[PDB]
Amino acid sequence: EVQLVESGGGLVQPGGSLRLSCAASGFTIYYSSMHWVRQAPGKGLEWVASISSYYGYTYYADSVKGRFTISADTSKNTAYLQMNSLRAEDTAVYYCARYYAMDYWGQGTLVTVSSASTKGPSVFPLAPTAALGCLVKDYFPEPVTVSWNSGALTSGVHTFPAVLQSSGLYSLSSVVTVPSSSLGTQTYICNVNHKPSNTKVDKKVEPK
Amino acid sequence: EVQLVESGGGLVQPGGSLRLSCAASGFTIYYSSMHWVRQAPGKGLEWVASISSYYGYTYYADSVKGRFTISADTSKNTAYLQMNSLRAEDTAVYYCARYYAMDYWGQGTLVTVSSASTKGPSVFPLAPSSKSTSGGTAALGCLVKDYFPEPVTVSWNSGALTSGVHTFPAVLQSSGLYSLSSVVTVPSSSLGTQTYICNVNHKPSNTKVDKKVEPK
Amino acid sequence: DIQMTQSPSSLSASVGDRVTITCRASQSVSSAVAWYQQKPGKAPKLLIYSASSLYSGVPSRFSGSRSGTDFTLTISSLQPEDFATYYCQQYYGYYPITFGQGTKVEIKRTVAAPSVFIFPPSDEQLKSGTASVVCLLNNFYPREAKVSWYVDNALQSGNSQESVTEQDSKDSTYSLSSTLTLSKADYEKHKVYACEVTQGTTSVTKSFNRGEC
Ligand SMILES: [Cl-]
Ligand SMILES: [Cl-]
Ligand code: NA
Ligand code: NA
Ligand code: NA
Ligand code: NA
Ligand code: NA
Ligand code: NA
Ligand code: NA
Ligand code: NA
Repeated sequence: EVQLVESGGGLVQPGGSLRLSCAASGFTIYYSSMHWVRQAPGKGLEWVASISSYYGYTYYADSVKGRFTISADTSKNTAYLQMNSLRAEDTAVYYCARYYAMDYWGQGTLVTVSSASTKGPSVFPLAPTAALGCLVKDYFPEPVTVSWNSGALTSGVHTFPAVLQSSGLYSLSSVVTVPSSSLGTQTYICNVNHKPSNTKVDKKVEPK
Repeated sequence: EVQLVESGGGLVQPGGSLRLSCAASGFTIYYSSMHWVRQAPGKGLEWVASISSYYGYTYYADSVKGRFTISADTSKNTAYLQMNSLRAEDTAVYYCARYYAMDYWGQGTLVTVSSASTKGPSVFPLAPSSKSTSGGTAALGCLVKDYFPEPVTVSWNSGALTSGVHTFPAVLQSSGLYSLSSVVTVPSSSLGTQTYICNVNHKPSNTKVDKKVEPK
Repeated sequence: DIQMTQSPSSLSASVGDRVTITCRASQSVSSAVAWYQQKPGKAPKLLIYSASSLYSGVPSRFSGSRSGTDFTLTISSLQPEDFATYYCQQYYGYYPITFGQGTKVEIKRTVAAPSVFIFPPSDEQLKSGTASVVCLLNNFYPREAKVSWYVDNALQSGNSQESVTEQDSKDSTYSLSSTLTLSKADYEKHKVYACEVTQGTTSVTKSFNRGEC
């Protein structure tokens, strides 16, 4: 299977630098053009930078030129995007992809350029067909991910988009509906991972 | 998973036409440059033609310019070499390959251009002498003569004899017909009790010849 | 026009040896040079691209390098599966592609004199009016040898053809066949048929007398 695995996102101060990497497996990167494409939250796709096959000539959107540098390491089969002088306007999910009609994409990594500090979530039970959930409150930056029972419970989960609170901190809920017959036998645990602060929270949600 | 499967080779009269196909699997040909490279017998690799990714600009060696046409059908994920005005010197194994640094190759198909008519071999014995003049060793063989076109395969005793066998590359005679010889060396004493049969398969004429080679 | 000039045309080496093959471009091709291995009967196999990049799967004993227009392929320690033909290739672009003429890497072994046999035409063949006399040089080394046909001590010109086997995988020898083609009428009017094999300072002639068994 052809795969692109990106790494190197996260929170950066205005003016700082980040290096994105796009590790490619299942093909030789030398033979393929690589491209970086970004998505501001809730917005369209915007092309950032391209690197050609073989020769490796570079092209850049006018709004990142002289600040970003795309490159590729063949002996690592990885492409990169060095980003200098990041500004709030550079906040986005960044994708790497191959070819001009981009057939394979990275999973995407979010770049947040801000001077607010990182803060892990507080997780609260939403205790109980029965509904139950986990309130994932007061975290920064995005993202967080929520699973249930270590991913063994997927049917009927609704993890909601975060809302930005007036504090500047994000909050969200993730809820699941289950048979009420299981409220006494089956235990339900939400698994909340906030990689920007290197924090995972596991919370058993019990009926009250 | 990536595979290039060629077809379409064969025989054609001088000036005639053949279309070679390169069917690609495991990858979409649109993104990939495609190339034809040929090897006449006994000789090296020679680039024939290239088609670029995406747009498909075409490039040709001087030797084939104005005569061959490289193309690609993305909807069939297949590349072609259309060979018109063919010439005896075009006789070659043609390979298709992917990328300018060619990482995946088709299996190769034989193209023969000649006015000679397809015909199976005559197989003549190269009989060993019964008194050896070579120490205790005897050489015996089959002369595989006047077949067309290439190739033939040769075995001895239906695959049972392989030690000491030498099957030589064929030569093209001034008749336009091919000839080869296949020899084995054996102990002289075995001449009186072991039977030696060469098996000559010539697929292009659907002919197989078995020749029992008895001492002189 | 870009020429890839490959040296040497062939070389003899042993397992464990360090083998260097040079290719010289007629002008600058940047680093757009590839190196291929080919074995008889099989399609070529890519080993190096961009002149120094080891293609995926290729054992690390292969290395490519560039100095200006000079491209060299090095095998630090020759393995038994490495005996083959190697080709350099440029793909820089205006021909956009030019292959070197190739370097065959042959096994070294001690000199070995051929067993030489001469085969008169079969009576089966003569009935149809042609006479093929076959000469066999069996399991010799090195490959280079000169074969000459003599008919009643007269050198034959233009009526014979030769063919050589690939090096034997077991004893590293070569074998060679030469066939002399005559009409049946010409065959019947001569008595002595001889095949002469020369290597170095030795000539070995095998002969027969038409009619004597
Ligand atoms: Cl004999
Ligand atoms: Cl005849
Ligand atoms: Na690249
Ligand atoms: Na999130
Ligand atoms: Na020619
Ligand atoms: Na056979
Ligand atoms: Na032959
Ligand atoms: Na012959
Ligand atoms: Na000796
Ligand atoms: Na020699």
